[PDB]
Amino acid sequence: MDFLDRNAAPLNEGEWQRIDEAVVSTARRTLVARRIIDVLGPLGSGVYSIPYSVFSGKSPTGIDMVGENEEFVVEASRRATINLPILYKDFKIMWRDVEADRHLGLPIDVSTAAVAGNFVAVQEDHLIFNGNVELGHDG
Amino acid sequence: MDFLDRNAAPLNEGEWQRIDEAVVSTARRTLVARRIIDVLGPLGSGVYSIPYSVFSGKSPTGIDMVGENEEFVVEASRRATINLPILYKDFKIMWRDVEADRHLGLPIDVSTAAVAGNFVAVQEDHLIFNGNVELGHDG
Repeated sequence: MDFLDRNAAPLNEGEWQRIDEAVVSTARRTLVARRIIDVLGPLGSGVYSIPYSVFSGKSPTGIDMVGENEEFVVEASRRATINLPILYKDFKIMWRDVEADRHLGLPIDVSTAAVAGNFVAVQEDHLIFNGNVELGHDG
Repeated sequence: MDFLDRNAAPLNEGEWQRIDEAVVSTARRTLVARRIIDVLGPLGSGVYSIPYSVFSGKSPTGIDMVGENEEFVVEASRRATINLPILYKDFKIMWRDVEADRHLGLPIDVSTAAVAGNFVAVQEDHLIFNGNVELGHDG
């Protein structure tokens, strides 16, 4: 997959492996929802929307010695589809900190990346507990 | 030379060359005396005192087809002597600065050495023009 420029950024892959770790270790800290609600997928970037059933109603169960009536089918009280927004935040590794790594040995301040990861996770929770009005989600 | 310790010190030759050049250049800016007065020698460390002739006398010059007469010798009115004082000043280079230059390449604060060079050059001029009482050097 090509929409993330893993080779175009100046950062060596050791620094990538520190930045992803500095995201994941604050996602796991910050998220509540994934402790309550099971994850489905992940599905990849392409899955723009998902259809889902809503069994809001109750309807009778059959009981028969013969087993013949067919009224006793479960409905789906509605059927719906929901669109997956992008959650995102931008963090800004300033250029001379790279040279400070290159020559002064003092490694990059990835805490910007950690704070971005936290802001993303907090938006994920905020969306899940309180659906965004503009997107018309519900939480 | 032996007395000049340049091997137990931590500093590289690439530091020494900078420090000495900063001293020399600060002297050559600062001094007046080495303009009006010529350098004799230098003689090395080990000369504590110098014998020197005083002429201080007016006498004719020989002018003849064969120059029989020997009246015309230059006479040392007195063959006096003088002792060479040390002028010095001392300065510190912090261990932090050394270890910084030895890992991070941040150059030594040789402005200390320049300030010492300036102060000794000022004392050289003060000795030469004003003399000194305690040494007994007439200026």
